[PDB]
Amino acid sequence: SEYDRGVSTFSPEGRLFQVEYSLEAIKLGSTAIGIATKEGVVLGVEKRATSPLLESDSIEKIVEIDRHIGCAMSGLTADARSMIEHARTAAVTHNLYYDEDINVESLTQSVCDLALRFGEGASGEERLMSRPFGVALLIAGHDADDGYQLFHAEPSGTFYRYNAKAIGSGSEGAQAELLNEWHSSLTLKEAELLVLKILKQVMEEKLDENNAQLSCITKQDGFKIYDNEKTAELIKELKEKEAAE
Amino acid sequence: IGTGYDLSNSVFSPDGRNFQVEYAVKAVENGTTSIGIKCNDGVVFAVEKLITSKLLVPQKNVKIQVVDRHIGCVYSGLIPDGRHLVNRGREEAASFKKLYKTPIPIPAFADRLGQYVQAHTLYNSVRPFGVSTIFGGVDKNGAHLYMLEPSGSYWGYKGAATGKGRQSAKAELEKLVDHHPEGLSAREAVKQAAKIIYLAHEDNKEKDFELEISWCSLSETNGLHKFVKGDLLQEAIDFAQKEIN
Amino acid sequence: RYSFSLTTFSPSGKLGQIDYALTAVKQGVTSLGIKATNGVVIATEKKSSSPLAMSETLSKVSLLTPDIGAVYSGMGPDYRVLVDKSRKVAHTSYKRIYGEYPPTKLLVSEVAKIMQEATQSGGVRPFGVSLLIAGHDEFNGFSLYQVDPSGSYFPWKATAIGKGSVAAKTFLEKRWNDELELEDAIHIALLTLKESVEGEFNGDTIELAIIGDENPDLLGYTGIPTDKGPRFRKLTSQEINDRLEAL
Amino acid sequence: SAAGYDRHITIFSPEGRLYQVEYAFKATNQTNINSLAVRGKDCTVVISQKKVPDKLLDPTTVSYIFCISRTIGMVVNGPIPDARNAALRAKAEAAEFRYKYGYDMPCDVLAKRMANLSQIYTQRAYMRPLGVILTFVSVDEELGPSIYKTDPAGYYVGYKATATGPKQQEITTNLENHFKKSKIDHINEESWEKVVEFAITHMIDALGTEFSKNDLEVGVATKDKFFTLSAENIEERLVAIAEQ
Amino acid sequence: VDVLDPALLRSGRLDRKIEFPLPSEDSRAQILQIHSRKMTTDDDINWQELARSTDEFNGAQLKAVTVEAGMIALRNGQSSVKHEDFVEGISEVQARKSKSVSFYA
Amino acid sequence: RNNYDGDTVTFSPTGRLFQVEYALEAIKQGSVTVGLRSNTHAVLVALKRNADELSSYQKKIIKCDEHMGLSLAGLAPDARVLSNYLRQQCNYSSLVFNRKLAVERAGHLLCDKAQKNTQSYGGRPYGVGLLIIGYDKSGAHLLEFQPSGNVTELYGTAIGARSQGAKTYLERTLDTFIKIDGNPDELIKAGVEAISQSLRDESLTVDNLSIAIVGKDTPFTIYDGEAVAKYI
Amino acid sequence: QFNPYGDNGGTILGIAGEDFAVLAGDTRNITDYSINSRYEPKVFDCGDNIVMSANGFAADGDALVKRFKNSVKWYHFDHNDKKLSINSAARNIQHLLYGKRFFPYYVHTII
Amino acid sequence: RYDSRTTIFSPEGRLYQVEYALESISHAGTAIGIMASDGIVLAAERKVTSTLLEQDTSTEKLYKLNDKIAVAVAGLTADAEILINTARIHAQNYLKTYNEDIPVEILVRRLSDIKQGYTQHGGLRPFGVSFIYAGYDDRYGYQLYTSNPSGNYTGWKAISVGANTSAAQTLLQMDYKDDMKVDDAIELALKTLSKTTDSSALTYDRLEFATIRKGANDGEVYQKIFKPQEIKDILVKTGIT
Repeated sequence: SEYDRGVSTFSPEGRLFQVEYSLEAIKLGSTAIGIATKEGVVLGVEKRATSPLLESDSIEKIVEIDRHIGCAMSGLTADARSMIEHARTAAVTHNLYYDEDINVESLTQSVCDLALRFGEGASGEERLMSRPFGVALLIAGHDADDGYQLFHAEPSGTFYRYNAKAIGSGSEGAQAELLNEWHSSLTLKEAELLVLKILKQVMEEKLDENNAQLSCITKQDGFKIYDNEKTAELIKELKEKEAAE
Repeated sequence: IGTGYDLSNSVFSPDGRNFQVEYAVKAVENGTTSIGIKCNDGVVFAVEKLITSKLLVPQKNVKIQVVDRHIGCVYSGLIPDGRHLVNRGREEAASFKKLYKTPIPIPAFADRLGQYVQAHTLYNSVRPFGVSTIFGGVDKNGAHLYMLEPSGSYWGYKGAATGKGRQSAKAELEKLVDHHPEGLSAREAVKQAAKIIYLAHEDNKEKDFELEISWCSLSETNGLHKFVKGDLLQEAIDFAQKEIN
Repeated sequence: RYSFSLTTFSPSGKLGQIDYALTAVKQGVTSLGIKATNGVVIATEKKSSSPLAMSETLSKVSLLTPDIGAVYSGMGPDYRVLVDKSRKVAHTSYKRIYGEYPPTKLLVSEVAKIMQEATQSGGVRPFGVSLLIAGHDEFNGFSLYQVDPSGSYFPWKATAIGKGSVAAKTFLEKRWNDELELEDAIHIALLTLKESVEGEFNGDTIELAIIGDENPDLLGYTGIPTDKGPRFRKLTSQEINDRLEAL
Repeated sequence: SAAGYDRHITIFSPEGRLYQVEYAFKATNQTNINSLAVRGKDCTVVISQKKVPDKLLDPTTVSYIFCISRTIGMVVNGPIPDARNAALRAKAEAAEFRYKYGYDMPCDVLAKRMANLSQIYTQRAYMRPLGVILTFVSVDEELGPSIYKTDPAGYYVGYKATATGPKQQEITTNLENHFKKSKIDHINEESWEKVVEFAITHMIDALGTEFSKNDLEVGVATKDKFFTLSAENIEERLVAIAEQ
Repeated sequence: VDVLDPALLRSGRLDRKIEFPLPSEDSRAQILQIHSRKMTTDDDINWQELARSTDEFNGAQLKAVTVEAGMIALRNGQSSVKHEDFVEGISEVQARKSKSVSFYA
Repeated sequence: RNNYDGDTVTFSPTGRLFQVEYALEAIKQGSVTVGLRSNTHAVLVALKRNADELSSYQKKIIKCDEHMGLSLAGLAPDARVLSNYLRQQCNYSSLVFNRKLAVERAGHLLCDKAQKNTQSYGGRPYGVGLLIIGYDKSGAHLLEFQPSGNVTELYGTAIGARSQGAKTYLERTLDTFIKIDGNPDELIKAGVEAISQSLRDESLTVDNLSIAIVGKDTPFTIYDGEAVAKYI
Repeated sequence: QFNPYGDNGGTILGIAGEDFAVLAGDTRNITDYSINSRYEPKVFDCGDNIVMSANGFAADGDALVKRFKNSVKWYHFDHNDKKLSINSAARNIQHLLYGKRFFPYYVHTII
Repeated sequence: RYDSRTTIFSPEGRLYQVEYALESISHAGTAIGIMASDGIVLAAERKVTSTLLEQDTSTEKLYKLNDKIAVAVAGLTADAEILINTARIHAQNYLKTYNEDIPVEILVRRLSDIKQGYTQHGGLRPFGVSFIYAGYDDRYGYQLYTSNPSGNYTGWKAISVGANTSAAQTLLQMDYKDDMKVDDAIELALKTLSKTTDSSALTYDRLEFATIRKGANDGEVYQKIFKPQEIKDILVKTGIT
């Protein structure tokens, strides 16, 4: 209104407006869905082709953070460049210090500590980022003493564990379906096709393998980013499933 | 008065004042009553500490602090703003012990404090302090009691008062000086200190108070600061109750 | 809107803080300089707005170095710092590089350079004053220069600045010659200044000094003939009186 | 008027003079006291009024006259906060000059470094000008009695006698008439005491009010020394006036 | 009074001008109570808590809070007012929304 | 007025700062937690929120040390910072002084932290209230932190959204639970009773409770799930 | 001049079994030709079923023990109560030892 | 508007500050460089005048940066002072480092970068100076550039910056030729200047000149700022006086 330009700086409600506005950056972005299952976490994404000259599989919206921590992203890829780098460093130094695979929970906190720098000067951690970040993550992995976890990193520095979580434009709609579609007894093939069922409904174009990019965390396979041949096969099986019904 | 000149604490008004620095004094008015009674062989501090919710533990929250080990301070106004000012007063006293290897002179102390208030009225990103600090003790030159205003101005006093009930507080304080030409003996100035704050608590009648009185006396504390406790504080309470009815 | 940063230009160009600084200058006292071919005379008048205040205490004519003096017009406080900063730069840049005082041409650039910094930063204001600097060196002769709070310098044969500038300037234009003695130049100077004030014009309140030919009197040491005394000399009241009587 | 730039001392007016710097010359009448200093023929006397409105204050901590260093006094008009900061700076400067340059710092060199310091406070925007007139008094090692008034703009000019405060103009005219009729620039009295008496006489006349030994504080420079007189030494001088 | 005619105040044509400020903390506590009397009244309501929270509030504005506390209470169907209802009555009389979840809520 | 609320280094005429009052409002806007204590034990009981029912909650109880720990109410960003700094202070005490850092001193350093950003330009009042518990030599203490930085020793207090129903309740039983000693269980019980009345339109769940206890001979421990289902 | 180190003797010994593992050592601490102390624990439990012994020069060794002790707590706070493995500990200690390398610790450590 | 910082952009992707800083250079006197394939002549008009202004012993818009490249000045003189000093140091710094004098193209690039930096970074003014560079380096022979205050440069065979830019440029390209001559080039600057200027006298006291030639001696390169009495002498020959 008249209380919103600064980041310090309140606000008759009591909220930092700049921080809340970055929430709205995430909806600008393309839909990304993650679903934890007891066999692994599947991070699918949507890509959107502005021209069919933008080469789909050279834009990266899933990225490798380590051999056991992955991320999907949505929002500004300008902000995602610094955001992601930090976390890649976190996993690599943790293995250096303790030899142990970084815990997903702690890896989130490292991202979100970096998110906290807003000001241009504070007591404690010394602030050196001029604005809140404009990117959310879904953080997926597997640690050995708590199994598979799926977290959502916020650019506001708060982390919610989830069983399943969607961000992007199609966040509301996916979230509505996943309220009716998560179970204890789901399996990773099942997850994979679950992500695509939800995905087609919340994509503005149509479901092709060019405009999709799924990936898994399985303890056996580690982090595996798929191909389009792989992704296409799964699409053909979704359509078969919906035919019978 | 007019628009502008408030905002920034180094803008001088067309009136030859600095409004921001005045506005602080007004914040000190709202704070809880404090007085200092100077003596010919001690100093006495007493304070009105309101108890505003009865789930509070009694005798445990105080706006009395010691500095070094010979000087008493008590502040009115905003409490945590007042804690920072006594805090810088501890660093200064402590620095003083290494360099010059002696307890601070009470006027020496006053000089250092007066400079700190002046510096936070001297920039455009610092904040003017919204507190008074009555402080003093007994040193090499006998007893001295000073009062530092949030304008960065201070003077010596035979009687100092600040707070809400400060107008009532000055009326009784003047009386003390006239009936007692020597400046009142320190022992009896504790019992007197209680009664003056009891009369000031009738301008704040709605809330309960807890009476905390501390002193510094050449005669009856060996030139050291210590709080007034147990039976001694009890007498001061009983005397005060008597003479108000 | 373009007025009040130093950072904002107008649509028509130029910066306002420099323009408003020039306004300030013109409020100050009437000071004037005439270049001669054997000197330079530099002159100003003084006041204090109270006779109780002594008039030697003030100095509006100051030797910058032994061979180069200066005056001003404009705000009083700003002069006093800027002359301290100038003497101090004079040593740093040139009295350790030549091991003696710098030429006139050089030092004009160095003082002009402090102005340039007091415009370059924002949240630091220009200086309030315009200097005349006159001095003498062994390769370009006697010389005179104007150093503006802009951070620009202009060479001058004759100029005036301050409140009485516009009137003084037209009197100078007419009366100047290309070849004058030091002595004649003093008489054109006292007279010019007497345009600005009358009936309170006396040698006591008029400070008038010169950069002429060496004086062995103020050298202070003798027996070394391979160095020159101060080209600068401040004239006293009684000496100004001889010249004012002689008019 | 207004718009910008009574909010800034780093941004000029279309006048060419900084409006906030002028306000420091309106912030000097804030405590409603008046100072007088006059020159003798080997002493300087400076006297400023003392207000003790309530009996709570101790008139011994209420002062505006300060010992700056061994040979140097100062009386301050305007508020207590800028008074302390100025006084401190001066105390620090006086002290410093000596280790660098050796001997006792002249009244003139102190006044000039404080004036240059005031001008810097107006140069930068992150520091405001001070809110005090400083009137320094000393008897100089080689120039003898000297009064230098340094204003909070960074202007400094000497004096034969000076007065400051809100009732200044009345003391100033009083002094013009006096120094003009004698045909000298000094008081020709040859002890410090009869120069303190004359000063008392003149402040009483100009303001038009009898003052008391609890309403004067008097600092006296002699050569090589400075002292501030207590109330009971101040009375000796008063009873000298009261019956001649 | 800025709109008011200057010649009516001018001189001792009319004497004594009396300014009523915003209610004080003291005054706020009293104003809510009296109105509450008319509806259902419960003593779990701590009226001091309410008086602190409100900033720059008039007696007009507080009557609306008292009435509002009744509107939320009836809505739910609780035939006995709570302190909770009252606290939710400050932020529906004011144009703000305090009902919107955040990044920590 | 309401125009002096732009910044923290500027005061209002009556003298406030609107930003500190606003940081204060935020505590209420967040979470609810209720603190209480006894001569022998200190207990915090708090409601955890979740965004939705595919969310699995966010913990509000931060173990500081094995004799100190806190709850939060208001902004979660603000809290992460103050807790980290506090943890630094306990380790410092241990390292250099060999001493379990006293709850009384600790709040005062917390107060000092708070005021740094209140004075300065940049920063912001911290957007969270904290209830700090510990058991040192001087027994149990419970501290109430504010955005101003004022730290307040109580037998029992509560902060956050609609927390006054716990405060009315605690007031009623005050002296009752003070007498309860040597029995950790019963203080957990009282505490569940207090945060029930505060709630309204929600009731307790196994994953809404986090009960944080330190007492005489026990370290700080954060209990969750099937250790809060005896007091569901 | 100054000697920044000296020595303090003693013998520590680690034997790894195959489900129990023992870390033993003398309590005698000496300097030159003084027996300083008869009793003095030099094998210190650190929690998480890790014993640490750092023997040589007492200054260097007691300081290192203490600094590791602080880490175990920092590990629980930032890693939400994850136990430390012995091999993970072994790596933490390498970075503690190398962390001064131009004034290094000068004690032979066994965990 | 989007005047208020220099590190902002506008809804159209202009920046008012870059435009305003550009218009500053049409407030200060004409400056002309004409390249010919037998020398480059720099000529400039003064923007100040009066019978007691000294301007008959001095140059103030012809600076030799180093010994083979020089600039004509147009724009504010204060802005000009600092960048001329920086430019001379870097030209000459190269001299020290590589023991051969700086090429023309590199030195203009360097100084443009410094210009650009004041717009790009901080809370500072852009620099309102347009320098006409005339150099020789044996890579491209004779080189004429001018640098914008925006901070970019383009090569030229003739250019005019400073006051009356549009008029001067039209005048120059009517009578210019690619074959040309250095002596025809001098006469051309003098031709253009009569028209462009608002002073109808157009005498020596208003005129600066320097010609840079490699036809001056042979195998050698000579930068010659002419002296005031030569500037007078050539005004008879072109017939303006």
